[PDB]
Amino acid sequence: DPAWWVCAIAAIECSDV
Amino acid sequence: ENFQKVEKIGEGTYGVVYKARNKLTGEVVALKKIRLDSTAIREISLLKELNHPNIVKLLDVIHTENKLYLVFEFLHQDLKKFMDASALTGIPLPLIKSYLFQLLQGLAFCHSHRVLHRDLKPQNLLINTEGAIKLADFGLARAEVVTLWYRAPEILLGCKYYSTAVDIWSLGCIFAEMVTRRALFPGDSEIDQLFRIFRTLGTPDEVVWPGVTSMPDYKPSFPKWARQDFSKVVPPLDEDGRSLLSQMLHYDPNKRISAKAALAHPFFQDVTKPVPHLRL
Ligand SMILES: *CC(=O)Nc1ccc(NC(=O)C*)cc1
Ligand SMILES: [N]
Repeated sequence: DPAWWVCAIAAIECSDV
Repeated sequence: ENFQKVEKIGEGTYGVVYKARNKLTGEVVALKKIRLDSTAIREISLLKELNHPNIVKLLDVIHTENKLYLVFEFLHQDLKKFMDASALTGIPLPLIKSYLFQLLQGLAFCHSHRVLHRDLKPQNLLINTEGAIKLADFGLARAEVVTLWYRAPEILLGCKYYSTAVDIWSLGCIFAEMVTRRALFPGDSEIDQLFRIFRTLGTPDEVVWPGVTSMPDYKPSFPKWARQDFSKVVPPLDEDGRSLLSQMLHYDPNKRISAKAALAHPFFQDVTKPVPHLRL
């Protein structure tokens, strides 16, 4: 499984608009 | 799932730093997002292979589209902010000695692997609550005004070969700044940087630095200043500390003390690992 912080990057990418 | 908590930590220069916590497990990591416009990834990723207690643990380097995410262990503060907080009182000298000792440990490890930082400054040095300090931000520049005060003279003179001695120069400048609470050579240009060095250490010549007059940016019209007394430059540093600093700031990079040799210096022989005097 990937590390948990994969979601933290997904969240920053999502909120970088 | 919104099972984590991501928050902006601030800063600029290269990028934005973030703190991420895993709510279920409590785990915390730091993240630095830095934009682009592949040589960077190569040099930045090598730090995943360099494991040392005085080097920040780089968990991963992630190239997504036109951004670069650096994942690393979460340390609470950098040395520049700690110096600012300590400006009124000063950092206790046992702590300065420990931090310098630990940083020379990390550079000895880097330099034994023929890996150079090249851009050392207080902003790149991270500390925790237990008394450790760690080198960070290797290779980021690959992805100048801020870095200028800590640049070794051979770089300012246009030399094309950077030895491990450029990191020892930069650390010497950080050593002096911790002791005096002021930057040692705060230049506002490459030539002002050089001249501030010349006014303190004396204008270099072929006697003190063989080959200096043949470097790309050396000019015989350089003003000729005499060397200053270190007792005037870094008071009230003790004789041992002054001896070490002066060997860290020889002009000739081959004469500049190595990280390993510096660890054996009498300055360090009562070194301990005290916890930060502040809540940092
Ligand atoms: C693992 C995980 O939670 N990933 C993830 C994906 C998307 C987002 N949010 C948006 O895309 C807006 C958060 C986390
Ligand atoms: N944005």
